[PDB]
Amino acid sequence: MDGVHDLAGVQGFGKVPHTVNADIGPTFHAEWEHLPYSLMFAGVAELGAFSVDEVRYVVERMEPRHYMMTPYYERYVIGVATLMVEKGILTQDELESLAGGPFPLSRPSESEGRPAPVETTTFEVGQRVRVRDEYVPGHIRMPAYCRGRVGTISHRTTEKWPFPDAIGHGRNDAGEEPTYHVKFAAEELFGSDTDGGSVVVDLFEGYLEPA
Amino acid sequence: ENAAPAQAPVSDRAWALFRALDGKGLVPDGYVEGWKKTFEEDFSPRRGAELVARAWTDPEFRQLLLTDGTAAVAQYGYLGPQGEYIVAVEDTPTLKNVIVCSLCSCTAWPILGLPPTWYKSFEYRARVVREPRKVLSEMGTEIASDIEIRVYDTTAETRYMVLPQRPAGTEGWSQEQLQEIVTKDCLIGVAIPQVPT
Ligand SMILES: [Fe+3]
Repeated sequence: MDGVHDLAGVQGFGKVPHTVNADIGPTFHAEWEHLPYSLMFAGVAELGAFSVDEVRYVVERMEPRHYMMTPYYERYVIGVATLMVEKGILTQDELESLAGGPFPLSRPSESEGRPAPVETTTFEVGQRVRVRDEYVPGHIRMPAYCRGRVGTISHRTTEKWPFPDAIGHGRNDAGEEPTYHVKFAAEELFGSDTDGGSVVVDLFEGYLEPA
Repeated sequence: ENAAPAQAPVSDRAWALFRALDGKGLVPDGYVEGWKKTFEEDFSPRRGAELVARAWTDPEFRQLLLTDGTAAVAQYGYLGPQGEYIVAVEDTPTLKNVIVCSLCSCTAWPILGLPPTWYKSFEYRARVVREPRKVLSEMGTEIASDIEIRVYDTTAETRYMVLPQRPAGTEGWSQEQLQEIVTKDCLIGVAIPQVPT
């Protein structure tokens, strides 16, 4: 999904609000901030109502201006609440009645997702690969800066996981595939407009093809 | 327009979500309280510091950590949510590694702790992939141009920790003493461990 959450490479932001080893305060800076992760865990592992990938996608689905003005932990309060309504567990009426006011949610999904690709290749360390030049409107774990770009495999995972473009929509056909650490030169991703050296992206097999 | 939607206070919304689920019996007794304590107390960068100090002083452990991080971390019992498949990436005199999750906030929770607000900021997520030398400089860490910066974007299930270089001035220090200088920011990769001056 080419949403505003795909921030890598965007220009115009100011300083990172930190200097190294500064005091960052307590883990939680308000008494409610442990609730989105804990209730997410409840939803995934106790209720089996959704996957972690569905939580990433429902936050991606926040209306773009709403995403941009909402603090991190609050995005996940909104996301988990949205999934609980979509999955028929909660209603928006009871959330708003208990909250005593408006509780707008993420926007509905405009894509049914896609299955794990049937044709993929098993790459080896050192091979050159290109990120498939594909556009996916639903969830995908490919940041656009690497779409269509070429890099080199530095690692193939020894474990395998469901394809996010499927499981992030609750689909039954996510299969399992390994992922690959793909090393890109900075200039391959940003031309002359970068000060870095290399970037490594951890890409599912189904996002890649031989170069 | 382009104004924010009207919304009840976020505390009211978060507890409303809790009460709506809890009152349907969908949240086990002590469940969020238990994870809050785990998040606050057990998931900690003091763990990744322990791992770095061990790697620094034990070549065999260093080798395991760099070839099978998962197995190395599991020897300590520190695998967990957001930290089930671990890769440790090694700094060298010509390579500085830095970690980000440009798409959200993915972090090796059990050994780095939950990510800090700044790592989840749109500033860090947008900028460190493209201009990490400037970002680190602004943050207080100068990386000489004779050193490649490599940014790892945490886009799938691998969860990373940086193994920073051991600074001079620490020869013969104990595990304990070494651990003290490996901070959360060193494990993320935006800081270099410092020896008192
Ligand atoms: Fe993330």
